Amino acid sequence: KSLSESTICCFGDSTTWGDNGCGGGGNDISWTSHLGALLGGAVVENFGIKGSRIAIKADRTDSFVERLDGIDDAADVYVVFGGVNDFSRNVPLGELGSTDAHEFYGAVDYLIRTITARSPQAKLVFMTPCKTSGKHEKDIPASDELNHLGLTQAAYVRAMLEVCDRYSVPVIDLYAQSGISPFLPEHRELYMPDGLHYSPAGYERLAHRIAAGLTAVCR
Repeated sequence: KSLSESTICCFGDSTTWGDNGCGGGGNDISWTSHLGALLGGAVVENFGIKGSRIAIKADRTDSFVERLDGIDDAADVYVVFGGVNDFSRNVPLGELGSTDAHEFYGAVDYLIRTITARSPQAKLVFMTPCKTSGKHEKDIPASDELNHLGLTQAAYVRAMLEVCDRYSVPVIDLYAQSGISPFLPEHRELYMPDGLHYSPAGYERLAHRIAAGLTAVCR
């Protein structure tokens, strides 16, 4: 049950699938492709889907809530990394205690309960969604801008942290500490070409930060 002997299921959005900014790239450039070796030989599975919100919304059918039952249930560690699309595509926040999987609070609650039900011995770690400088041609706000509900990304991050706290879930706070900033021009150029996704070099750098984070909370 050490990390080097573990199978790690990475459940995420474009930033797990490996989008390089243009809808291209893919799993072979994602941080998931680097992580196993950084952890001494873990087997890493990529369950990232572009465009996916944590919460259900009527305009799509591929939310994390909807996808969960179809991902591997037999892994040793689950790493859940999402929420930037909930912010950018106006998922209602709700309140702590929600069980509506159309609200962000309720969707995070559903994921933790349901991962635990289907994978009762696995470790579960959430990673807060990374910042973005926005992609307005796709109507995606920057992290510090308001979405159409009048919320910033920080409200979604706080909600995730509060639900994780309820269930004592370890968190790697990539929102606050990924070490790659889309607000810095050199990091846009090298690591985050569209201010939201990652280049191959950006995903390699992110993999190192994620490895350190996982080692810090799992043994």
